[PDB]
Amino acid sequence: MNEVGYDDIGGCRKQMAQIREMVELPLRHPQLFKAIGIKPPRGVLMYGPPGTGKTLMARAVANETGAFFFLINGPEVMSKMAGESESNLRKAFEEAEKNAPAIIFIDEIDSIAPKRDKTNGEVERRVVSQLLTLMDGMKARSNVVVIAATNRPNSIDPALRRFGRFDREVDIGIPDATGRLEVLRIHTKNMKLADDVDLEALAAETHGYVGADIASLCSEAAMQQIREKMDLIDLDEDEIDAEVLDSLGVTMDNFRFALGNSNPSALRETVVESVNVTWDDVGGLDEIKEELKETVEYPVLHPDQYTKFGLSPSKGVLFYGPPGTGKTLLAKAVATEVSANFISVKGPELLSMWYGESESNIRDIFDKARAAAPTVVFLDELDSIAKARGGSLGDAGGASDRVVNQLLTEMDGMNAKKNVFVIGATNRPDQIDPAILRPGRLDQLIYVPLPDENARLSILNAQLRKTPLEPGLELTAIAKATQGFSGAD
Amino acid sequence: NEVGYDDIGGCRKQMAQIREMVELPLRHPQLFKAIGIKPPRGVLMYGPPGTGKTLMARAVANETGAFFFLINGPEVMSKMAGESESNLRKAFEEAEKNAPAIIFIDEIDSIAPKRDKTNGEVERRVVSQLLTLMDGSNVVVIAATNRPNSIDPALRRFGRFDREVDIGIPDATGRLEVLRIHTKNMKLADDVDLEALAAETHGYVGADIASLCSEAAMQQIREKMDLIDLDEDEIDAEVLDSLGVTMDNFRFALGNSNPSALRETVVESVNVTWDDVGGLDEIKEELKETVEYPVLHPDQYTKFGLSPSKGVLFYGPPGTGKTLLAKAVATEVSANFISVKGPELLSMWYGESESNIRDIFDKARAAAPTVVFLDELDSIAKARGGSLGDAGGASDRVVNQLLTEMDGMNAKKNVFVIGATNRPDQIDPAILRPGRLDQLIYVPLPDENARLSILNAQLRKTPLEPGLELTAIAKATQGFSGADLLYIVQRAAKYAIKDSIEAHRQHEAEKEDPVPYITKEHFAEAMKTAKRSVSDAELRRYEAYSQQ
Amino acid sequence: NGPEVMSKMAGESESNLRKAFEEAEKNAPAIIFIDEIDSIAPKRDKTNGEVERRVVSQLLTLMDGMKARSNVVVIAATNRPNSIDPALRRFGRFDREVDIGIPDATGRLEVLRIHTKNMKLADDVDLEALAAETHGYVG
Amino acid sequence: LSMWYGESESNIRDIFDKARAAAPTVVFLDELDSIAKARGGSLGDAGGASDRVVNQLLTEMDGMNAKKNVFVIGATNRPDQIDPAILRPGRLDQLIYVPLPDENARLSILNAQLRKTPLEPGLELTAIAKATQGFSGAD
Amino acid sequence: AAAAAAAAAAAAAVAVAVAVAA
Ligand SMILES: [Mg+2]
Ligand SMILES: [Mg+2]
Ligand SMILES: [Mg+2]
Ligand SMILES: [Mg+2]
Repeated sequence: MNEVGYDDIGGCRKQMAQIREMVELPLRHPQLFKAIGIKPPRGVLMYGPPGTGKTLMARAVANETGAFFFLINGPEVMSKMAGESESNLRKAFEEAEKNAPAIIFIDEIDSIAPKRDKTNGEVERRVVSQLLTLMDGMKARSNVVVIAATNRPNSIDPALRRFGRFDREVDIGIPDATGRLEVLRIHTKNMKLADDVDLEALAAETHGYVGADIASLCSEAAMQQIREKMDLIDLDEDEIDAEVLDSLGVTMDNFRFALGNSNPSALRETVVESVNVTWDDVGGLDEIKEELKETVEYPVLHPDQYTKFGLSPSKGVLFYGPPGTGKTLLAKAVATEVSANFISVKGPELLSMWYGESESNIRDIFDKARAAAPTVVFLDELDSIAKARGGSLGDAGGASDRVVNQLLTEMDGMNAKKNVFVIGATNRPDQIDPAILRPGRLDQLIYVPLPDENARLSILNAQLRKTPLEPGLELTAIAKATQGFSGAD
Repeated sequence: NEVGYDDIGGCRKQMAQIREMVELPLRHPQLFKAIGIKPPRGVLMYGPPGTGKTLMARAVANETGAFFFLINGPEVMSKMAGESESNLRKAFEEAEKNAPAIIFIDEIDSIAPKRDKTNGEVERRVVSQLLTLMDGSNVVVIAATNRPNSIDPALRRFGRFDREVDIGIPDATGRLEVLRIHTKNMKLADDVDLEALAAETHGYVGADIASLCSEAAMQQIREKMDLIDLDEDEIDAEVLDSLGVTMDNFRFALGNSNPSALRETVVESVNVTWDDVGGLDEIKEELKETVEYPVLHPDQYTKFGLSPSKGVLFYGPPGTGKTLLAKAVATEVSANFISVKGPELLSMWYGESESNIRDIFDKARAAAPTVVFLDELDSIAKARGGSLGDAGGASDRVVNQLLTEMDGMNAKKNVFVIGATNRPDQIDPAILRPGRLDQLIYVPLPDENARLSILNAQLRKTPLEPGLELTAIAKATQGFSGADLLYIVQRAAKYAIKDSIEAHRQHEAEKEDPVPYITKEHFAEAMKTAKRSVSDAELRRYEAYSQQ
Repeated sequence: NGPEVMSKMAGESESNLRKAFEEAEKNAPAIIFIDEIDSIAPKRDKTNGEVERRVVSQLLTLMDGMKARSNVVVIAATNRPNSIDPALRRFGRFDREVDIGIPDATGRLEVLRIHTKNMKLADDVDLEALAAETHGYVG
Repeated sequence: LSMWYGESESNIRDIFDKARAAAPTVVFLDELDSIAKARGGSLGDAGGASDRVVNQLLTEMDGMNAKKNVFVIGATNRPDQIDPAILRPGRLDQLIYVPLPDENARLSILNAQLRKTPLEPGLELTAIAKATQGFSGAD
Repeated sequence: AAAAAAAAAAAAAVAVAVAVAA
């Protein structure tokens, strides 16, 4: 029962049907495939993000199907002696073919199958050619199908990506909200839950989580529940009372705690240090707060309405004004309050000494942003990397120009553009390139003016929210006396 | 049954040459001696993967009753010291001693690399061993490598592997022949025109046709899995005989599949139509006419005796539809498409960039016809002299690589390069000359009719209040761009959604489709915060560039 | 240890790792501590040699694959975590990243008490002032 | 040009050896503004790789005696970026300047380009030539 | 018996510098 079945994987149904077709239908109703002359595909390539569930699919196929199953780990085949690696591959294929109609699975094929043109070690190219011949050639394959798993399919020799060797490429990609709901229901089917738990809200609030991330979430929730009752009974190694062993009940509060700690594994490297700030910390500027919250919260909370009209949302904003008006404070508030992921980026952080690594860095950050969408990308001091394309003849070979071009193509180009919200903050809006301020890149140009009397009063009240004060103190005088002041002063 | 010679298609001259080389000097040795010649020692076969090499080898093995001896390249090695050379020697000895046999060496590049620039020692030994033995009758060897330039040039010489045969990608007639070959043992029902399917299938080579067929068949099999509620307990009887692949199956498979060569550069499908690109009517018409003629009826050009231009450059202010036109071309042109972003290819290492440029242009030429869209050329093809900064000379080197792979383009393979930049001042004057990007299309700011068409094209799929006069929005709007109109419609949509959410919350509060369409008041309120995207100085600069 | 596994011979680093994990699993519920993992787990895309790519792939397969593990725990230590293969920084392989950072004043006092338990001090020495005046000391 | 170390000069070396073998030959170097780049333009470089290529070319072009009678054809669009060391007479002496065609030259070019063109009999290109004055051959 | 040894030494990279024009 513990063995994973097809019912133990969710979030990807189309790919599941495709793999079930290829593995079962030629081995359950062969006459149907004998009717039309054409033979079925006999090679499939699974590719996708790291923790998406590829190996889980391989394990499910191995457990469910009654056919023979042979396993090949990637580097496992190679050996020290000169003519043993190819001998190992030949022996493996012979064992698979001779015994029965079977499924071979090659885990992490990217290690076995380099580009065969950029590689330089001879043994690698002979193992690749041996694989090419064994998988396809004279007396190609009788009744043996080959499954491969990889995380970077572009690092494979093109000869493997041709019909007859790897016919169809299935993409095990990031789930959707319904997918995350299904995964949550799968992983919480045996654990002990309290009645208050509501999985729907958890699936809605988890954004960009893929596969194993959900498992981590549930595990952490369980760990918190265990750390809620271990304080009650401890170091009783011989036995634990049945009153605490039973009636554990991981509460919904435990799930909230575990969700607050964790973040999408894709964004593990680019996590921002938690700087807690609330909406009550931002005094004044109520209308800008409303516009921002509406522009961020509507596409992520009301997708049905946008589809009903069939018009895409606006996905840009640029703050500009004198220093200290509250731009970075607004960004911090968005980072702490809004449910969507946050990518905090400094102005000149992305530049690098080498040739082309700046734009490579930009592509990687936007790749992470598009992976764990819906996401918010904050470009602090946008005037640092996005300057007017004056040529930069007296510069580092116009590296700034290429950076600006990379940004231009990344914010609007041949991309799906699902949900990426770019927030800009510059105190010199004249130096920004005119080709970024047009709609479709940064749609809303919001001016953050100098505070008025009631805004200075609101700011003063906001900044004293955690301080003991004199009962008779009237801040109205301080507001009345500061005319041109800003929040920082 | 075994693959007979009829099973191959799309290669007439090459197959006839192989037959002449392999059959006559083996079926009639006496006549060759009478004429006074001798058979060649070996024959090389090369070409892109999945073209028919291994097919040819098995067909030659079947047609001629001569003894056969297969030695796959990487199967000659051994762990024992020097037993690989002995194995190869015994292979040739058995092939000669048994009969006037025929030997086929598959993937020779695995055991025949350039002897120089190597590190091992057994590889050199086996290369020399095969070199001397096959350098020393009535037997011929066939080599079949997917990459021909990774061969020891000592083998590419008279007396040893002297006859090459370029097994290339098929043409339309050859591809139709392959389609007929594969579709022979299949139920095609009664409604199918393989001629159209081959005229529309552009870059596929050999096996890809088989993939197409298999996918179409699979779609048909999917249609009858549940629509009949097929019993998984045991096979149904009458439904099996009622299987016939329709045209929609083949069209569905064609819309999914892509050529194996372009498999790496597959671009995610982004839906655009030619009615979606409001305005710019003459530009779309001219682009369609210029791109469709070389592929639909080149005979007119051959009669004219002049080759068509294969380049075009869009330039104009930002937010006008350059990328939109390129995307629409990618969707509805009936040709391959390779999208590249400006600084996509550049790399820190020395030379790798130009390696990427050559690889992409090779892929473009291979899957001919193709349309490579180079967006934001101000990154890879900026002013050579203008780039005073010496980043190690990489920028000049990439520009020169692009020129050599763009100017060294023959009439064949019909590769069309589309450039699109918002700054026409930055492009090198060498590029903007006939032969590379002769035609220069300018996308101006929309006019009143163009603006109305753009608006109607943007909110076409949006329910709106019937008594709405888009002409009003167009009027009193002079310096706007398509992006600004998109911003206006998005603002109207946001106001409508806000009203919807408020009304729904109020309805739920009372309980415990208020707005089926956008009201005129939403549009009135959206226009309070609408501003021109481009200033007047940019227009001055573009007008100056046009007049120059 | 980190670079203890690398060998000049081709296809031997993975043999060493396989032997290590097999020994760890064959005996008992074990713990595997891999010190300085940054030297045998790079990004797999910035590297160019094949042996590092292959050893990383072997490690990834070992830590999470068919027949994954059975009551064995892997511990790792690193001075810079951002230079590690993302495929290793996920649940199942490295479930949680513990941040052992600079101690605060109380931590510094604790360390001082720990390190001065075997010395013969004078009666005039107090440690609270010492723990106060030391600010950026990493322990 | 190639990424690895040493291989680059070896490629220029074998091509010129092949040129020497099949004498007489005509080695056409198109776009010398990539090979003959201004010697040591700035300190910032890849790694003197352009300089090594130029030195390989200089040592391999100065060893051209009367025998083997080879002839190197250069062709550049921008003559300003050609190294003076290689344009020196006695190494590479002849400098032909190909100007834009004149009206008669333009008419000749047009007649040579319309040789295989079934033009209408009642058509003459002299008008186009007389009108098109600053039009280059590509135009 | 013989044996095959693997070796990967190094490559060549390109840097980018900034200049100042008087
Ligand atoms: Mg896995
Ligand atoms: Mg700030
Ligand atoms: Mg083959
Ligand atoms: Mg565009």
